[PDB]
Amino acid sequence: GRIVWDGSFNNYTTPADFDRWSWANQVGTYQWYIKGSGPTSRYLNLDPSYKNPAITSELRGLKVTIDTTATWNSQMMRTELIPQTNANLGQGNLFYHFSIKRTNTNAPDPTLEHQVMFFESHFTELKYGVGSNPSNLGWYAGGTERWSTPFTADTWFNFAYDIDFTAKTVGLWASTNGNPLVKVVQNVPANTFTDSRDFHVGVLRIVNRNPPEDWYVSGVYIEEGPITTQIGDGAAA
Repeated sequence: GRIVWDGSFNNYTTPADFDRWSWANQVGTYQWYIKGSGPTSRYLNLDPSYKNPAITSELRGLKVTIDTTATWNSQMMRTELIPQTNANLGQGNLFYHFSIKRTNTNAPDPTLEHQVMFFESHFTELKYGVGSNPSNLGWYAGGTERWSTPFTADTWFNFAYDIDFTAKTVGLWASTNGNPLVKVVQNVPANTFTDSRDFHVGVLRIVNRNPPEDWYVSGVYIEEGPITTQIGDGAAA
């Protein structure tokens, strides 16, 4: 359905593009303040190879990097953007889309806990490096893992959070690469409150140390229903 907020990176061509935003000048589509003291290019980079190639409407993807200097409100490793919008991202039934992957370079550490693509309250999020299968990418809702999959290098993992803000439930749509989203977890109860500036597009890791981690993110947006299941122009399916 209609796109409520568009996290396309098409207008974000270099790291400095994220620096245009400030609390006094809330331009563009992303808030950029949850970060270390380093230059933005230490944490956020943009490139055509950083996207899910099946997402044909996008020129590039985002490499999110955490290192030992990525420290904002604590020693935890954090590199996170937040949607910038005047819209209500927390009423009705909305679908929070994104695609994520890792490579073999600066591979996330499966021995350490990560929270990724999370709301402030963690009512839904992805984690890595935790639980029974720490090398799995798990999706959580209401504090409980509902789904997980081996976090295979170079595989593009497509997701949508199917959030019913009225009934206060969240389900999960998922697929890989160019395949269309299928609903893999039916909606489960959670405290779905969002203030519409508290969804964290990025990565938190609790334990701080070298070496760095790269996560890749593309095709980020939030739409009304009915869900768009097709990835890109559908050609890679």
